[PDB]
Amino acid sequence: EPLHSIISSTESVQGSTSKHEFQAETKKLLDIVARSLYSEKEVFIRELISNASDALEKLRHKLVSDGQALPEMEIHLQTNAEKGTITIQDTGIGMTQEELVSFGVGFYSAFMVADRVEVYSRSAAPGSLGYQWLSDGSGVFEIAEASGVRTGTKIIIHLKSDCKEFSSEARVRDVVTKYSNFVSFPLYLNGRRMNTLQAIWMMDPKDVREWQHEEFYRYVAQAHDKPRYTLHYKTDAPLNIRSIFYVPDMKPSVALYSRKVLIQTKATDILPKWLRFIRGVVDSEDIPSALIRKLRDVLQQRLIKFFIDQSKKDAEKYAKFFEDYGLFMREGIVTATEQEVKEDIAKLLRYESSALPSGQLTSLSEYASRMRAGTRNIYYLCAPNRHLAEHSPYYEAMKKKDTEVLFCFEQFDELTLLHLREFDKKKLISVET
Ligand SMILES: COc1c(C)cnc(Cn2ncc3c(Cl)nc(N)nc32)c1C
Repeated sequence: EPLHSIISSTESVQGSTSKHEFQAETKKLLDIVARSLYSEKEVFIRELISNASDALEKLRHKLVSDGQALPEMEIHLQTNAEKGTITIQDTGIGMTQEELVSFGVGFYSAFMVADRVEVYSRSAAPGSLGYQWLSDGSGVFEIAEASGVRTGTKIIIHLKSDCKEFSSEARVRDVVTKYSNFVSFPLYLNGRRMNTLQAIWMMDPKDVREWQHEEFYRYVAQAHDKPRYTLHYKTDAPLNIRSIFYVPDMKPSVALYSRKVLIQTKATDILPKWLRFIRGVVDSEDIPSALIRKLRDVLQQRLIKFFIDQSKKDAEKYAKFFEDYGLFMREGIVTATEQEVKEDIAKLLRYESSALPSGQLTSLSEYASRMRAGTRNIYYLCAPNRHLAEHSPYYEAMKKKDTEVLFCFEQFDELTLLHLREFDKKKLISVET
């Protein structure tokens, strides 16, 4: 029995509770978050845990800053069938009386599942008093000074009668592992440790190394191979982004987190569909799917840039990459409405050339460089193979021309090139006609 629990009845109230009413605002806010805010109730577990994390962080930040030693920082959950209750305690930083009397709105999600909510909290500030807070969700809550309150916050939820399911250990376990696996602080359920995965996307890219990226890749992609490509991308400049993107070793989606808290599974709009082969995670604080598209554009540009930069530091690895995933790139080009989205994506295309040795590939932009004068012509020919292409007469005029011609060997490459009628300021025309 390595049983580890901190949740116990140590709290007592000596005086009477003072009765308060929420302000005309908060009654609506509490009402709403219960009534319409969350699509499925279970997420209350998700919110409270998140709160429990934040508090803990704020404690750890304080102590470490003052050079003080660290106490046990933990999050504990307790289910009870006989009492029909679910409990969540964190020792983190607490709440002063002021804070209790008058993070966000996550807490109030608890009233999606509760007849009444009973809370005990203490601030980590020296010589702080503990307090009890009681609510029916009415508009009436109660505050009293409590004894036997541990530093941090203890929330006791008396589930309403159709929500006794969250009094079951198994159920709550499932919810926890679903949304809360990557919590930053040790999390216990009924005395047992329940979490172990590290939110490596939050780390400094220079601290994350291979074995970790490999583990995480296998987890998020549910795969047994390795990522051939890894992009660890962080920004505050446009929006808040902590992301990791993987390209699988094997030939043929992204999870949406916020603050290490699972928002969505198998999300389809974070990345453009032509990038649906990408695996990994995107974490952002700019979250509630009508307008998530800022992120989509930012990530599309960042990923295109990434691959373009991959083609330079390594030539043949990117050649195999284009061989195995060129499908999605052509598809993306033909799909995109605006022209230069087409062209951005077209910067990833690799084709053989009349100039280069048979077996080597070239991008379009490289093609722009070689041409001397005569802007407004890009020359291409599609044929069964390189040898066949070389013979063809129409090129022959080109061969004594001094102008390079690209070589395609599949109709989908030529169709792609025909759709993308123009690259940069130069037209893509076929040497025959
Ligand atoms: C019942 O009291 C409240 C009310 C009235 C509003 N919001 C919350 C959530 N909340 N707010 C601060 C805070 C801290 Cl420091 N730790 C933890 N775990 N939870 C927190 C509570 C607990």
